[PDB]
Amino acid sequence: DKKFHGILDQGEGVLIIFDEPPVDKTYEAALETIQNMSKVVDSLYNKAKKLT
Amino acid sequence: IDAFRLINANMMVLGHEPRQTTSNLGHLNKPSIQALIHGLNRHYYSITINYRKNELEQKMLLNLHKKSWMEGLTLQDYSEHCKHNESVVKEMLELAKNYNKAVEEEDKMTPEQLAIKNVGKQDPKRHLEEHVDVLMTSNIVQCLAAMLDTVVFK
Amino acid sequence: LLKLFTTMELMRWSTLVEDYGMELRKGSLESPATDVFGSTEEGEKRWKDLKNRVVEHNIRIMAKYYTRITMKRMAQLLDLSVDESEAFLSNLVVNKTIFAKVDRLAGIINFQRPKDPNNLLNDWSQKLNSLMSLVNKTTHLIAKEEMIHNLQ
Amino acid sequence: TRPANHRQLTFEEIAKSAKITVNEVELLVMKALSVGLVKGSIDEVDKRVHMTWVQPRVLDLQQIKGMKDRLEFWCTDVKSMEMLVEHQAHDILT
Amino acid sequence: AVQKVVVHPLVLLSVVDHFNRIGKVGNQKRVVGVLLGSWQKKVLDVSNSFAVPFDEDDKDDSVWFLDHDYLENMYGMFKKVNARERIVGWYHTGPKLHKNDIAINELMKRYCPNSVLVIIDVKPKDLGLPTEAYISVEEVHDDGTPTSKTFEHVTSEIGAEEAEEVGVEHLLRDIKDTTVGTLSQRITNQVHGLKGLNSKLLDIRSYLEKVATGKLPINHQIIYQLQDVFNLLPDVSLQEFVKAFYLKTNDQMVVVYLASLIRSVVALHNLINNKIANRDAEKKEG
Repeated sequence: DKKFHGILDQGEGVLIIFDEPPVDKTYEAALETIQNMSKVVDSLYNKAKKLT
Repeated sequence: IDAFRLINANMMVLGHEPRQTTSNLGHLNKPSIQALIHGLNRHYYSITINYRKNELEQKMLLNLHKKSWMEGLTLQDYSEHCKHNESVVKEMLELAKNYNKAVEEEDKMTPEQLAIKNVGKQDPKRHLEEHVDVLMTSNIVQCLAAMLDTVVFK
Repeated sequence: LLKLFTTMELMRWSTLVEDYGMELRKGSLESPATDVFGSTEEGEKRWKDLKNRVVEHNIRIMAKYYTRITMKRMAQLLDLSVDESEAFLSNLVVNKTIFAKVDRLAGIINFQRPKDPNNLLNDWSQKLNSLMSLVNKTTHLIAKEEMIHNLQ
Repeated sequence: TRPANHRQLTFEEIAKSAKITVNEVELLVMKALSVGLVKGSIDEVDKRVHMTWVQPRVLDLQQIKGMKDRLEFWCTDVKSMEMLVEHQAHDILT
Repeated sequence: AVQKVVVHPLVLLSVVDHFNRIGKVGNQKRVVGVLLGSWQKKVLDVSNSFAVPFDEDDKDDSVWFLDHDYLENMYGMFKKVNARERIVGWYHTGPKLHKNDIAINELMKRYCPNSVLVIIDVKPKDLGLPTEAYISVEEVHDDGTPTSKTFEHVTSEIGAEEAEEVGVEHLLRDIKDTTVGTLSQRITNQVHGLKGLNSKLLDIRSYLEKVATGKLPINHQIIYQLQDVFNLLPDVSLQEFVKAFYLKTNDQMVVVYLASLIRSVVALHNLINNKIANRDAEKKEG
C-alpha cells in the first residue's frame, strides 16, 4: 500500500529499509517526445504519399 | 570624434574647401544635419581621420585584456547542469506538440497566406532547433571537459 | 573544563570516577561538590545525568572521526551494555540530533552521510579545480624565485 | 612512505612499526587528527585507516629524484595526448 | 600588505612609446619611469605614469640617476591637472631585473611608504605573462637565514574602466571574436588551455632539475613546502568514480535521442517542401 519504503526476506527473516531517486523527470519527459515524434512522421509520410 | 579646420573670407562668394583630384572625400562622414545647422559648411570644413594602427601594441592590448587560463577546462559541474538539462526538454516537448499541430494541419488555405495570418513569433522553424543547438553545445562542452580531465590527471 | 573542550581529550568514565573521589571527602572547601553530587537523591539524579552528559559527549566525536564502528567496541568505549547502547542511540536519532543508522543483525553501524551520485562527482571536480589553480600559483612563485636568484 | 598510491593503511602496519598494541591504534590516530597534522578517517569493521594528509615538511633531496620521475610521466601524458586532440580536431580549430 | 595591483590599460601602452622614444638610441636596454596610481583598499589601482631621465653603468653597478628635481615638478603638474592622482611606485622594463633595483626602491619609499614596482615585458608578449609586481619586506629573516632585502611577490592582473573599453574595442576591430561559437570556440579554449598546462609543467620541470642538480640554494620555506601540500590530491580511486559514468550516459542521453532525431526530421521537412516546390513549379512553367 506504499505506506513505507522497504522489502522483506524469508531466507533470513529480515526487514530492509532503502530510498529511491526522484530524478526520473528527465527520462520520463524524454520518451514522451518520441510520441510527439511518432505522430509527425506518420503525418509526413501521409503528406508524401499524397503527392510524389 | 571629429576634427575641423577654419576657412578664410577671401573665397566667401566662391566655393570653399577648394578640393581637387582625389576620391576619398565622400567617405568618413557625410555632413550631419545636427552639425550643418551651425557653421558647416561656409565657416570651416570637415577633415578625414583614420587611425595609425600599429603592431607591437595591438596584440599586447588584445591578449592581455581578455584572457583566462584555467577557465577553459572548468566544470560548473553537474548539480547546476543536470537541472538545466531537466528544464529545457520539458517545454521542448510542448514545442514538439506545437510542431505537431502545424504539420497535421496542412490545409490549402493558400498556405503562404495562411502562415502570414497565423504569425505569432512562434514555432515553425525559429522556435525549433535553436534550443536543440543549445542542448547540443552545452552537453558536448560538458562531456569533453569531463573526459579530458580523466585522461590528463593520473 | 579543559577535559570537556573537544576531541575527546582522550577520556573514559572510569577515569572520571577516579578523578572524583575527592568531591565527597577532601579539597580546599569541598562544599558545593557535596551539595551538587554528594547528596543522596538529588545527587543520584545528577549522577545519572553526568553519566548521560559524558556519553552524549562521546557520540558526537565518534560521528566526527568514524566511517563505521562495530557494536562491541562502542559498548566498551561507552562503559555500558550493548542493549543500553541501543537505547541511547535510539532516542537520539528519533530526536534527529545525531545522524546515524544501525544494522543489528551483524552489529555494524555507520555514520556515513546518505550517498548521492552527483555530489560525489561534484567533489572530484572541486578537488581538480583546486589542484589546477594551486599549481598555477606554485609555478608563478617558482618562476619568481628563479628570477631573483639568477640575478643575485 | 606510500604517497597516496594505496593510502588506505592496515592496522597491523601501524601496530608493528609504532610497536604499539592493537587496541590503542585508534586512540593514537584520533590524537593525530585532534592535533591537525592529518585529516583522514577510521574504518573499524575492516580496521583500515583511510588517509587524507595536508601537513607539509622538509623532503631531503633524494625525494626530489623520485618527484622528477613522477613529473616526467606527468609530462608525456599531457604532451602526447594533447597532440592527439589537436590532430583530431584540427579542421574546426582555426 | 598589498592584495593585488590593477593594470589600467594606458600605463603599459605609455611604457611602450617611451621605450620607442629612446629606442632609436636604445642601448641601455632599460627604461625607468614613475608609476602613478590610485590607492583604494588593500587592493591597488593604477591609472597613469610618466618617465624620468635614467642612466646606469654595469661598471661598479651602483652608479645611476633618478632625477629628484624632475620627479618633483612634473608630478606637481599632474597633481595640478588632476588632484585625484598620486604616486604609488615606479616601473622598469628589460625583463631581467638588475642589481640596482634595491637602490631605486629603497630610495623612493620616502615618497610613498608602501611603494611597489612593476616589470613589464615590452618585447616578450607571447605566452602567459602581462606584468609582475614586487614588494619589499624586512622581518628578522626567517627561522635561520641571514637578513637581506628579498623582493617578494604581489599577484597582478589587467583591469579596465567604462569609457576606456570603448577605446579598446574601437581601436582593435581586427579579429572581433566573441565567446559564443560554443562548438568551435570552447574546444579551442580547451586546446590552448591545455597548451599552458604543459607550459607551467615545463617550467616546474626545469626548476627542480637545477636544484636537485643543486645549483641554487633550496628555498626551505615555500618553494616545495607548498608543493608538499600539492602532490597528494589527484585522487583517482576507481570503483566508485567508475560509477560516475552513468551520469556520463545521462549527459549522453539528451544528445542522442533528442538532438539527433529532431534535427534530422526538420531537415526532412525541407526535402518534401522543396520537392513539391521543384516539380509543381516545373509542371506550371509550360
